[PDB]
Amino acid sequence: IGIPVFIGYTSSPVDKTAIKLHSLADFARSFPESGLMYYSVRHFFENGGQQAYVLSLGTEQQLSDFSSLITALQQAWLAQTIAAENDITLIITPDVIRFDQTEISDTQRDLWLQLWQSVLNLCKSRRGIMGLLDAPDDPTLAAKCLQQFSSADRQWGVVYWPLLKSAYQDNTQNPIVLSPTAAVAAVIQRNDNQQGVWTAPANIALSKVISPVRAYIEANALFNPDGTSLNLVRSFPGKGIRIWGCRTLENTHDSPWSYIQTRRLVSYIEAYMTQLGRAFVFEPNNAITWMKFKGQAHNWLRQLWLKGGLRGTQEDQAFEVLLGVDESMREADLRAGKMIIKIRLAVLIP
Amino acid sequence: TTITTYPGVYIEEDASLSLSVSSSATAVPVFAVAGDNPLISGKPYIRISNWLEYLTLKNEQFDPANTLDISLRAYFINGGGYCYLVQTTDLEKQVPKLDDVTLLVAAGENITTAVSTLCKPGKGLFAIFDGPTTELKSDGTSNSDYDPNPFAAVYYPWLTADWTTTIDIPPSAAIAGVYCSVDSTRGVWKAPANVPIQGGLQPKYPVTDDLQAQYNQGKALNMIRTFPKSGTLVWGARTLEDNDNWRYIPVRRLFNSAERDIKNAMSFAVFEPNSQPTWERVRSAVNNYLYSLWQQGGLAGNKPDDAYFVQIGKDITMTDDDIKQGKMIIKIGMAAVRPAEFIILQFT
Amino acid sequence: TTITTYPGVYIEEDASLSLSVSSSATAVPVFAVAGDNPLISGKPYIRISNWLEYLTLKNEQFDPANTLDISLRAYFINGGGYCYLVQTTDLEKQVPKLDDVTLLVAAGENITTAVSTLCKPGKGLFAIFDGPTTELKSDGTSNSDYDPNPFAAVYYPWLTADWTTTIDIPPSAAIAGVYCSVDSTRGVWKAPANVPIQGGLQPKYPVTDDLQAQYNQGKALNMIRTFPKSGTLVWGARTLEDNDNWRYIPVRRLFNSAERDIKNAMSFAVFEPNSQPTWERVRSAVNNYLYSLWQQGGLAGNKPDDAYFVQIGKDITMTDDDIKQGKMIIKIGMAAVRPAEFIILQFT
Amino acid sequence: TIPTYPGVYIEEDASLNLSVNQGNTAIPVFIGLFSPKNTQVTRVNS
Amino acid sequence: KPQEAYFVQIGKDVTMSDDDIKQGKMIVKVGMAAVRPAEFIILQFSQQ
Amino acid sequence: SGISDVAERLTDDEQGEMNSKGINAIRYFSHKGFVVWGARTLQNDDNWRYIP
Repeated sequence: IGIPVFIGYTSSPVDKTAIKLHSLADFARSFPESGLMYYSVRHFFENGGQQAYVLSLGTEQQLSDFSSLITALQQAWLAQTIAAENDITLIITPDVIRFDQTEISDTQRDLWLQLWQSVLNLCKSRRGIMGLLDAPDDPTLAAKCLQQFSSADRQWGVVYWPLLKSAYQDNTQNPIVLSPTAAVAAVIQRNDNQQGVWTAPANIALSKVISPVRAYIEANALFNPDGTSLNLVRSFPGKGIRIWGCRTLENTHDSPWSYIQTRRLVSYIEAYMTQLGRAFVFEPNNAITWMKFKGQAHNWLRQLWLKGGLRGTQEDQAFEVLLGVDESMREADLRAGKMIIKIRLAVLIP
Repeated sequence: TTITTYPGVYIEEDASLSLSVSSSATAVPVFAVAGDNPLISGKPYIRISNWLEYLTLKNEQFDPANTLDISLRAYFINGGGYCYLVQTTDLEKQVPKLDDVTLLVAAGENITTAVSTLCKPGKGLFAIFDGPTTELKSDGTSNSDYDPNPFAAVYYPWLTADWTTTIDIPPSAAIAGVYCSVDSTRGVWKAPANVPIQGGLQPKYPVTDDLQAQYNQGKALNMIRTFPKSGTLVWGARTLEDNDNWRYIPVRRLFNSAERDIKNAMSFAVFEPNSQPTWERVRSAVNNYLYSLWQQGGLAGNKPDDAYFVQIGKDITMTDDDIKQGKMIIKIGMAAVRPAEFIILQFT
Repeated sequence: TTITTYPGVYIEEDASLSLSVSSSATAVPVFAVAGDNPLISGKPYIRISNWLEYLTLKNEQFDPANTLDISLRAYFINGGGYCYLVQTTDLEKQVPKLDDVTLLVAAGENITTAVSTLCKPGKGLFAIFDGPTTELKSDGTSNSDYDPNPFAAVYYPWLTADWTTTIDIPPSAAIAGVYCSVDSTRGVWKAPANVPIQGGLQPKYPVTDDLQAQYNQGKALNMIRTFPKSGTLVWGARTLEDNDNWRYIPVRRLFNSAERDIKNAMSFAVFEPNSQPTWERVRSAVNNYLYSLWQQGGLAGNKPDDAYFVQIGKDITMTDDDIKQGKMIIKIGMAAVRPAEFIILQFT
Repeated sequence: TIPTYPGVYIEEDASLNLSVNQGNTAIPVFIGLFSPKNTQVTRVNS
Repeated sequence: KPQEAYFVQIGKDVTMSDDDIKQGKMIVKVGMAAVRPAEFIILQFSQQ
Repeated sequence: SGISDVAERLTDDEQGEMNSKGINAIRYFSHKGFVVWGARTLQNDDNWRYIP
């Protein structure tokens, strides 16, 4: 399941390694209260979040500027830590709120793109890691950034907009503005447990949110049918705060990665197959091994199909596994010592 | 081709291209703005998504004396979407820079030079003109000023409303809104005629049945007329070219959308290998798009092979020297459906 | 011939010549510019790829009183591509130095001397002249000044437009644009006549049906006329030579492009061995190119051997003494398609 | 056309298609002493 | 079919001769028809 | 990937001039971003014309 990690500056300095948190008591046991990322951590737990990680670049007081934050995110030790720590799946950086939106010039537009690229670089340490991104406050700059972003890692990026305000208050009576990334991350954990990974985390109610920091009408231009669209957090009349949108940063309309559930579902299937494949690393490459591998994979996929995870009326259209001296390799491949398994899948559409 | 170099488990993901055609928006207009207008001065273009948004960009109340305001509210009251504002002298530069632009709207000023240098085959643009402001001359020679361009249409007469005081609304502003409403409801192949004007607008002059019959040939003028039982309707859907290929607006606009859609889809298969597997994928993608059009009724024919054909191959469309020179050639035929402009009833 | 000198594996690649004919652009013009023009002064030539670029090269706004501006804007409004500006006195020097040039345009000044020394058989060039500026005299002798060159054509009369104030556009400027549009759409073999003038231009003097009939023989004048139902059209596609070989512009221009394309291809086999294997490849390359022209409709014939033939061999085109002197001789025949200038209908 | 840059090119079939359509065969012209209201051959519909 | 995509030739009388074998030469002929990219896409639309 | 901008923007007309000479261009397209537009070597014969 998706285990998010929080990256930001923390009032209490700690080492360069992450920590394991299962409840707010453990968070308090390690960290002092009051702070932007602590409030979001509370928001994540209060929405139904079970467990998450926290990583600190430095102390809360050493915030300098946008370029300093990006440069700090580019340090090598962060990539190694998340790569080493296996069960991390989602990456959250709520500290981008602390910086004002002074102007809409090219200087600000480029910085937002590099933050997205730097996060996506951290997501490439291991396969299957999602990055949750933020957008500039006004729709004009966000639309400009969406169209002008150029990267080959658009598949792994999900962006949410606008910022959110919650009932939490500081010593002064001002509503705390929080990024919606913390809220959805709790929803994904709830969706993964109650409904599974293959269920889209959209059309679902949030909790303890007063109102979006901006309105609905101004967000019409951000969504786009073909590609480079956003995901909207939108209030509803008589239905509460809702999450409206489940699309990633993928551009091409034909790609199966255009939805967050499909890309995560494939990665979830990929992780299990890698785990199963490790038991066959040096097995004899003959018919007995092929039948054993085919049987286990077929049974697990059939189990997933009966939960509605795969699009199909019979088994054949749902999935197909090929493994043998033919239809998957040749005799020259056996002497090379490599085994080739081909798996075909049919994902759902929301 | 993964290089196996250490013992372990390797992961592959299919990267072969998946090709399909997606329908775009076929009603995005561009309005011409005079030079002296302060809103457009000092900027390349302005994108307006709502009538209230235009007022937000402005700082005054609604003005019935300026052509820009009445044209914009006439366009929005008839339905539509976002539109661009470009200076007349800058049309030749900004229009090619905007790939989403589909329609060019005169909006009450001379844009003849811009149309001739922009609306050309393969460009995907279409133009809407404004008819003469005076009485329609009886003998039918009030068409000489217009150039017989098959990518343009002229509408007559200018419209007036209750809020209008001394300047009449150019017809092209309202007609552009009608194009989007018809396209969204019935489709691009549907004729943008025999439909009401939603703004409660009235033509400045009445047009008799025989007078329209005089101007419905050659460089025709599509007419906005009032009918006793149907109110105000748009009558006539002819272009400025009278040949059988491009006599009607829907036929010309349908090809514009089909070319634009396939061209955008084909840009994802430019540097792909030029062999049989690629030809199978491009043929399937185009066949599905044309099959969808025939299902909706945009193409005429009892069976799909009577409505369209797609040819591509090593000996069908290109030769051996073409492949060695990096050319892939696709031939596409289409049988567009045409409006039933005249209905003839004969009894025995 | 690898020399085997050490035990091992030797790698070579086949280096026998591969020959193919590629189609080159057939509508690149060169414009003549008066000596006093400041833009051309001090430079050998200027290459302009767009109308906006020409204004960028200039520093003033559009001037309707200078012949260069009106000629260039009329050329681009009719379609076309990049063009070169050369001084009239430097045409004999700069033109042979540019191998991409196809058309020589007078652009409203005397360039007769340049044509007589440049447009010669095998050079691949063609010229467009300007007709007399006065009334076409009735007796038919207002043509003595022109030299009967089969590589030139004359167009009458000069054109006028709304933006023109006191100087009329030379016809050759607009016609040069028509050549590019026709070549791109139909092909170099199709007559650049019976096609509209896209710029909204008007002929300065009307030409009656009888008057054209007087000047359509010998050193013919191609006439631009206005028709009641089709607007302004280009009427006439005759050169200045009235023999059956080169009477029509398309026949002369098709051979000009065919020679240029084959000549460029044969530059890859200048010093190749003069034996049977080379003759096989040259004949195959030329046969494929000519077969492509016949398929597109550029050559007339029921079967390929009725449309063209290629001969090269030891006893077919060259002798033993020809080979020993380093001569390879290829004879090429072509049946060009001619226009249907007169259509005669007989009823019974 | 002659490709010059990589990309997608669009060609439209400009070859002629022919169709002969019947026209009016009964429009007369009247020559005589008439008194027009405004001061050439004039068309009259009814 | 494979005959149109590639071909390999090696043999006593098809690729070498008696003298080459006596001199220690072994000649192999390999031919491949590589696939070229589609640098230009040309769409021809007609009203058929 | 991971880029800010190209040194000089190019048009279709300009690239067509270069593509004949064998210079591969880096173009920017709004729908796609920065892409590589060109796969030709420095030799312009039928055999060795394309990089693949």
